[PDB]
Amino acid sequence: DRRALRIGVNGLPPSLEPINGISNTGPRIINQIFDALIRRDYFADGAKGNNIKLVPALAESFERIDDKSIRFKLRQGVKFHNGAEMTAEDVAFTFSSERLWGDEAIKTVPNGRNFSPNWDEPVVEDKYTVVLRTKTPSYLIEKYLGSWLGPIVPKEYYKSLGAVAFGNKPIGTGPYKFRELVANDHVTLEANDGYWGDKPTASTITYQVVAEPATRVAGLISGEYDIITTLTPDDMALVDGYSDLETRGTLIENLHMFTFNMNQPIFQNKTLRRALALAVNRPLIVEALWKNKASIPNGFNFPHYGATYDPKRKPMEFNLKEAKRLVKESGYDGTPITYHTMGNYYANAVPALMMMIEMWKAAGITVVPKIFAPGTTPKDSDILIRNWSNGQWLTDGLTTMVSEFGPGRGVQKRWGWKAPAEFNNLCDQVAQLKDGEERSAAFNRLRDIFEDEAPAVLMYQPYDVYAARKDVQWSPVSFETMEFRGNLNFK
Ligand SMILES: O=P(O)(O[C@@H]1[C@@H](O)[C@H](O)[C@@H](CO)O[C@H]1O)O[C@@H]1[C@@H](O)[C@H](O)[C@@H](CO)O[C@@H]1O
Ligand code: NA
Ligand code: NA
Repeated sequence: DRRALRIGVNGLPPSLEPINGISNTGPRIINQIFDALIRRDYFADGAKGNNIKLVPALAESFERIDDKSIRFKLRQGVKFHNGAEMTAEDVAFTFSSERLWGDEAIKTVPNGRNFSPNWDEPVVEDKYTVVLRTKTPSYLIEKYLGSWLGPIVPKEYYKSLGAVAFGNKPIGTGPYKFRELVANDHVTLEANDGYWGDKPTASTITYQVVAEPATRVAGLISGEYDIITTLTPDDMALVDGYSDLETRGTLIENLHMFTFNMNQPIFQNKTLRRALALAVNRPLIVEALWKNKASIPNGFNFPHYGATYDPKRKPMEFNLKEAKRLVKESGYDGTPITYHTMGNYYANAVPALMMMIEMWKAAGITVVPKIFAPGTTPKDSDILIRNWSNGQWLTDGLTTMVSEFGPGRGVQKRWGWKAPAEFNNLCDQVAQLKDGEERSAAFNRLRDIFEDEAPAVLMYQPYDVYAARKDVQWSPVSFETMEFRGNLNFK
């Protein structure tokens, strides 16, 4: 009797294992299959889906012991989708050296250590009591455990499969259970009638890949999808022209960017990276494609960071003439530089690129698009410029300047950014320092090096736009996920 929900999506994640699926496409699926110890109550106090309040979820109760540990008292009688009782053994395994942050774990869960704080091994005190802690002071543990790092996995089942096989047949405690997946096509979930919280309101949820937004909007209009993702503010005119459809959007805690393969000779030094950055007139892109709804950050700095947000920081300058000078100095010889984009996987990716191509022409640089189809992974050696995004997944400046751009992490190790020694020393400091002036001072210097080095160019915080049938009552949240608990009803 419950209605079946059909969501037209931009893509599917590479895995449904909670960490390996961290992407713009994963959380919207992963958040239904799993629960964390702590959950973000996005709509608390009438908030329009952007409240940061963290509430009990698989942890019935929790108390901070000191500056580096929290005791969690677990909800009793919670079952995983395979009938198994969720216990402290499962929570300890989820945040253990074996599964997440140990040397052997990061070979199969590659960002398990990169994204984690300085964990120490969890302590199981009893069946429903577990202490989670860091070796060094950290007032961010609650924030990590309520983020996309937090989903609790079943110990026996996950171990008997391994992270990647688990990622294709996930088992969690969440309100929807995995039914099936067809690679690069769809994922279907079904109501978990054993759920401990709000009873699921959809019989099934199907995430159907419709890579082209043009076809996705047409599918919504023709009655094929109840909700569609990854639209732009300019899609309002077509969608809202229909009385039974509407767009629903919000500013999300994500950053659209372009970055470089710094192993490539032309981008080994900061000179052309900075030239590409200074040639971009971001207010003009935000006015032309985002209806002035996207936000331009003032450095690698967001109000979401709270105590480590710097409101007085000046934004990076649009400086066409200086970009011209930097191009000439760099030795650039007019060779075409490619910019790889998987179509409009990122909302406004292709129109923003075309506007930046004209801005780059004005600076004396030839950039050409290299639009690749879904399921056609280009090799790193073929990449010069590429687009990317970073979810700003903690209310703290550590994510993602440190979690992505820090020492030993992907931008330096895979994409070859030669960060100054000073940057890597300060990344290590902000992880071990408690909230304060020294931590803020270190983030100020890290942001100055980041702006000077330009390993990536921050475009804007997107205004994420969805569209839906007016009979589907659901509000977007300020993050790259979809929340349906207490937020999905039909009629
Ligand atoms: O959707 P994305 O912008 O990037 C995804 C990537 O995560 C995924 O593995 C890949 C193949 O499926 O497709 C995209 O490049 O996700 C980023 C993620 O890469 C990053 O780790 C995270 C935190 O910075 O932010 C996401 O927004
Ligand atoms: Na060249
Ligand atoms: Na949402």
